[PDB]
Amino acid sequence: RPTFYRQELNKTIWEVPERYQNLSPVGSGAYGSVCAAFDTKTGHRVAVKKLSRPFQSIIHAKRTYRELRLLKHMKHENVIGLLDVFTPARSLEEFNDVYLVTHLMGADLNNIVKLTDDHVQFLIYQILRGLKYIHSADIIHRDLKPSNLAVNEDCELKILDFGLHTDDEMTGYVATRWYRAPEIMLNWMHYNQTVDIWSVGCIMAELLTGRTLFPGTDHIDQLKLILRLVGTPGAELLKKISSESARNYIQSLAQMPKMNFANVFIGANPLAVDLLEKMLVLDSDKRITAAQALAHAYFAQYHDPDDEPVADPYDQSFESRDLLIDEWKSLTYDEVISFVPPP
Ligand SMILES: N#CCC(=O)N1CCC(Cc2ccccc2)CC1
Ligand SMILES: [Cl-]
Ligand SMILES: [Cl-]
Ligand SMILES: [Cl-]
Ligand SMILES: [Cl-]
Ligand SMILES: [Cl-]
Repeated sequence: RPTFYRQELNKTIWEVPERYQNLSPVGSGAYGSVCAAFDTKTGHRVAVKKLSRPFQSIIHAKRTYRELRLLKHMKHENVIGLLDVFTPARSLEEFNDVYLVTHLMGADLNNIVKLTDDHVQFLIYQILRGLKYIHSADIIHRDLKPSNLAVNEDCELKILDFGLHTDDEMTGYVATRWYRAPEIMLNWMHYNQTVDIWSVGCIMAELLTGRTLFPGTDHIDQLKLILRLVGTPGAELLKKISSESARNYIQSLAQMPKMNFANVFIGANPLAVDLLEKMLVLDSDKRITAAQALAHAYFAQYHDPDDEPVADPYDQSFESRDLLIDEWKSLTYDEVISFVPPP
């Protein structure tokens, strides 16, 4: 057990191992209770997150367990990883607080982009390499957007802030909805991992143009912008929409054909236009997969099929389990004390 020390940072007690020095808050509350520190063991600048109210409800205790399980699994260059997890508690009986540690990441895709074709090739390659890994473990991100992509001075990228979202959060003229696949925005059907590829298309279009692709003022305005570009649905997709009311609403709209993407993305690399056509497909069954997109000619400069790794299998059977607060808290304690740090 390391030696812990205490200090108060912006109205908050922090009790952390001596290896972590120079704790200074970051985000102005945007990231939660998150400090920058220097890690004397590894020499890395790190981010330390102190969870708020981790066991306050069944919902909150399960969410804490879910976050720790996902962060302990993800071991990939293009995905957030866990450098450490700790508690000052010496037993289950006195366990209350959880702290998570990762690489300090001060800039997101907006900070760098709010870009040449080469920059777009490399940034989208890295998102797709990370997603091939995530999808191979049957994990769905569900919230890819520029603020959830960390980028450094060498244009190296990591995916963070996995979907673990409020009705009010998704209402009106908001970036929280602009990157969402239509089938999840309007609850058309059971969604799967293809929702993430729609988001990658939206991000790639905005890196090429400098403009949000579907900046809707509300859910309905946003669906009109999407159908103007990709076309109204055919009979085959309408059959897959499980809500009769959602089906009836779509059939009230005047039919529109798919637009010519070379006349929308004027001057772009033809290979970029072709890849956008394969991502931004309304029927999720017909979208290009991450593994297929890595092999597209647009990424010929970067693609190496011997350096695009898959994940170990990920058991999420807990998601269907009904437990008490103290059962979720005990499972979380076991995962803190069993953590093994990376080499
Ligand atoms: N500067 C700044 C921001 C910053 O460094 N990042 C964004 C906030 C997350 C918070 C976090 C910490 C540990 C485990 C999961 C998530 C990570 C780091
Ligand atoms: Cl220490
Ligand atoms: Cl990381
Ligand atoms: Cl504690
Ligand atoms: Cl964003
Ligand atoms: Cl597992």
